[PDB]
Amino acid sequence: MSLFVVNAPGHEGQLKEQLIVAHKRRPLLATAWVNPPSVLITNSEGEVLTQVADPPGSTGRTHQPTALTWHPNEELLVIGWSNGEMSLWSMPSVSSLALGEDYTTAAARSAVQLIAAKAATQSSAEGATREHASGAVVASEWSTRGLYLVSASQQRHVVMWMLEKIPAETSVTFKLKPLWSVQSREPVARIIHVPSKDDISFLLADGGTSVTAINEDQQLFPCVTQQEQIASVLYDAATRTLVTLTTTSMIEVYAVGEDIKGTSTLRRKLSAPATTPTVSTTTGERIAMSMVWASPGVVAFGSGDDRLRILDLSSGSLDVLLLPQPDLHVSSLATFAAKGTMIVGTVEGFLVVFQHHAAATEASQWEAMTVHQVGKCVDRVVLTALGDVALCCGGSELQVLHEIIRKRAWDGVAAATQISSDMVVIESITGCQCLLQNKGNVHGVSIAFPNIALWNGSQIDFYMIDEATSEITFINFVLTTSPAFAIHREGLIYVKGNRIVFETMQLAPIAQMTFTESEGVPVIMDIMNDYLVVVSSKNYLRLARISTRDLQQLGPARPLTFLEVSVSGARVNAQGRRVALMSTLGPLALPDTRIWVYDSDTDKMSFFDFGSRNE
Amino acid sequence: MFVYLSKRIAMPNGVKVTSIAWNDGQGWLACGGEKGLLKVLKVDGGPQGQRSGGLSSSQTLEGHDTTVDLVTWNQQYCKLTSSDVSGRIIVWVLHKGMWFEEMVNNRNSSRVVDFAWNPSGTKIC
Repeated sequence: MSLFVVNAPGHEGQLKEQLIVAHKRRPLLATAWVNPPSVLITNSEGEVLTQVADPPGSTGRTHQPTALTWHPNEELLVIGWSNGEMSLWSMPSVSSLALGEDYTTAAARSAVQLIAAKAATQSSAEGATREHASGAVVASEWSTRGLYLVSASQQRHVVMWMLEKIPAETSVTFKLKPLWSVQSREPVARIIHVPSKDDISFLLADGGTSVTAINEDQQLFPCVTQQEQIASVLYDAATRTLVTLTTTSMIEVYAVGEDIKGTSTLRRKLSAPATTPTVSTTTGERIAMSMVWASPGVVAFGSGDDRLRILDLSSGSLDVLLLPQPDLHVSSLATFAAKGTMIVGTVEGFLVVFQHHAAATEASQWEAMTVHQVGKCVDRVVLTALGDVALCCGGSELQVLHEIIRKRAWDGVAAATQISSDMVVIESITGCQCLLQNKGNVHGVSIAFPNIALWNGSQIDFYMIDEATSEITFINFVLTTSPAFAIHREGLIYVKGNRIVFETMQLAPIAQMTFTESEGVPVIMDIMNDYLVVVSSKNYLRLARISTRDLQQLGPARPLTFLEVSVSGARVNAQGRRVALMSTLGPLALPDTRIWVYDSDTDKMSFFDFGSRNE
Repeated sequence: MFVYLSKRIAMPNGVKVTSIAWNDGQGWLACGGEKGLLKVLKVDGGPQGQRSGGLSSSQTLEGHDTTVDLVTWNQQYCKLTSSDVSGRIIVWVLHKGMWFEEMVNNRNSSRVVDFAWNPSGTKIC
């Protein structure tokens, strides 16, 4: 199957569960921590990029960030603090640095985004404190095209901000300037935007009975009217639907047209019994209501119970899809539209991942793929652009879970299996079963017994097992970043830059000829017996035979014929002739239901699909 | 002829506007405001920017101190002329979407009242 690798950027500050945000297209993530009050901006893998505090001028008043929002297409964050100051964090773009044009692999982009985040900047909007009148920015929101901003405070002050992009002589800066200063009836909680299909019009919800929109006419007018308190409002821009679940858990779906007026279509009484309610006394607060957009046309909500309640707006049907077990208190929910996957977080410490069947009964369309027991109570769940899921655990704790397949290998003597982020069980047919722990997380496993190399992204460490004493000790590391590495009795074969380096255990070079950009950077490699297969980033296939001295390339580089269909894994048979290929679909690394076989003798590529078997 | 409101655009900071001039050559609209505020928008007058009122470009300009009061255009060479209450007259030249200052004048004795281009666009009063 597959598992998450858990990266926790360590900080003892008290994280606010309500203030973790993710850029919707760029793979970044911002978090706000209290004691000390600061903002950690990390990448999508939980690796810290930068730490942000109050801009200089503070006389010891390290203010507390209260709202963070992303730019919908730029790498730009805006932070509303506790004093009403509106800061703006901007990293310089890579193309502004005018460096080399080889920066197209993921690792180089990660490194340059790291150094650019270290070279980022913070700016202050002029007069923003006065417009909020020294009031904490309780909400902010960008437009769909992201040139209008709206900031709402606890003094009911709502301010619209125009975005000005100023191309400097050597860079690009940004400014946010106030337009209006209006007042609401209450401190507004959630601000949503509506597109026309640019147009400036924002809905506002203070958590009361009525939601107030504002448009370019500078008028604050209600759209839907309810006699009971509302908590969360779900907006669907494609259908412009506005779904409100009342504090008494009543369905109110409003179709909203161009008039910004909601018309109810389905509203049926739901009998939730009040016999010995489970009032949240462990947290001392009202149970948080949770609903998100599960699928186009279908909305899910968990009521904090052991059940998950789905609602089909197309047919008006509301049903329940249960978890595999009873006794699961759902706390927070999220859904990835790219993969059609819902993420269910439980107070007990479980994440349940539901997958669209097309990604009988309609409720059978969702099905739970993986149950990951984190062992800690989750506060908030936020997905990223790539699919990595961030969790808030225990208030002050944050984790970032990245979904990978379990690395494992079988040389012929012993099998290595990955069981955690950094725990690897190595087990031979002689009973030599032992567990090993790494400094960093496991990203690649290769075995040629008793030598066993593990790659942790930034470097590979190859460990030696003295089975006479059964002692394992680190010796030396190879600082490379490619996913292509494979160990052998002859030596270790990895990728440094464009070069595919073959060395011994003491790193004595064996084969060294420099590759070109046309040949490209190999990404995938497989070693077995005396045969090797290399797959580059451009579908190029290079078979090879490893010997005591050289790497005899059995023929030239070959392409293969299959959004786009990439290559993620390859295994060659013991004759060094047939190669099994694992394909993926789309840039989202979606799994593919067919597998490929390349025969070099006839140079054919046959295939077999598993979607016929529903597999 | 029928006149109907189609769009309202609020300039930054809520400063009262005092001088508006539109260029025939490419649709460069100019706006002046108190405390040395000068703004230039580019609205597409074609059918793409007709039904939607497409505000293609924006650019804030600086160089004035008092309230900008006198703004005029020149369509043939697409030049701008601006003034203020202080008496600073600035001519602006387009270059790659950037309005460069070309000349700054001030009589320092009297308030400039109005501009006047010849229809050929070669003389300014």
